[PDB]
Amino acid sequence: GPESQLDLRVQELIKLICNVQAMEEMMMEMKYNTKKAPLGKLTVAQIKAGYQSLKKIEDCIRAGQHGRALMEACNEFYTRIPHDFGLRTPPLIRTQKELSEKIQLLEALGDIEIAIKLVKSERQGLEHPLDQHYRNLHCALRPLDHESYEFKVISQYLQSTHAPTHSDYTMTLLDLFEVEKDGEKEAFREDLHNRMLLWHGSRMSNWVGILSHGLRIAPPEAPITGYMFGKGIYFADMSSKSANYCFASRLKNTGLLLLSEVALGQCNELLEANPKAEGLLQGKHSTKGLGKMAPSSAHFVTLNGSTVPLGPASDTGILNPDYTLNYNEYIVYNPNQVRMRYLLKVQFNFLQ
Ligand SMILES: Cc1cnc2c(C(N)=O)cnn2c1
Repeated sequence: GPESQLDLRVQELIKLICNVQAMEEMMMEMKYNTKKAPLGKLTVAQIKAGYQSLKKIEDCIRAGQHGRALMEACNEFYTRIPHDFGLRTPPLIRTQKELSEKIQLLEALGDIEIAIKLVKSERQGLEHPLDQHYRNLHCALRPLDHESYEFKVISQYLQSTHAPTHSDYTMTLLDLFEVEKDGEKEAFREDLHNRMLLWHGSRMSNWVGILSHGLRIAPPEAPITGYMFGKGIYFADMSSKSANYCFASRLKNTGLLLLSEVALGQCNELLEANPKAEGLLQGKHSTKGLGKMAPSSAHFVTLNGSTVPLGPASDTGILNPDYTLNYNEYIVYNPNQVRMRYLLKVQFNFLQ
């Protein structure tokens, strides 16, 4: 392992997603106790044990019992997923958006198990450390030139589809990558129509697992009430909406944005959220959450056979009589409907 073989720009990206150091920092930011059970000793069974105990928590909330029923359930959860609340007594998990908070945590943790496994497999042979990680990812990362028409589309995709309601930060595209996870091309539903290039943002610790294992669905033991539109793979057409799931801070103001070709097909359109949306798909190939703002049909350029909704995100006239989501929510429930294509290294410009 002498001189690295990878592109210098790829080397920068490899070190970034493969930093076990910040992985602890973000888990500690989520209040996870790295001391009581370090990330290095994280079994998938522990996470499947965590999911089950979250389901026992939804079983309490649905039954409405807030006594010991919930107090025992939450503690049992915390024992498998050690937390750190210090002074205050640990909190009771009571809401759909508190449930989603922990399913977010268990996902990020599972994507870290994948990660540390890949960094621990580096032995010490004839390859440079960074090159060994890349090979283990079994996914290709071609860096694109800033003057590429691909780059021209992405920057105009990035900023022109930045929602006006996420004004507390501007976004700036530091580099752009061509993604091809091995086998993904070989199974993408080429048949399905409505082929679109959709956003997915995720925390920094998750990208090794995402570039290696794709974007899986939720395990069966997960609480069903936790997922907004059901156990699927969520996307958005607005760059800022997916960039919010990057969870960049004013101090760690860099992130990664996953533009992937999503085979949506015929959409089931919904206004109010509903987790049991997978049961009511009935031949439709995806669920679409209907918002007020979205890129207008008059700016839909095509890139490698996929529709890229540019232009300013005009209004859509959507309004629910009975909550109306502001922005559109796409959900595909099988990975064959998703092929990753472009990854974006994005710097966040927060405003005070
Ligand atoms: C319910 C839900 C979950 N995740 C996302 C993302 C993302 N992960 O980038 C975008 N919209 N969205 C919506």
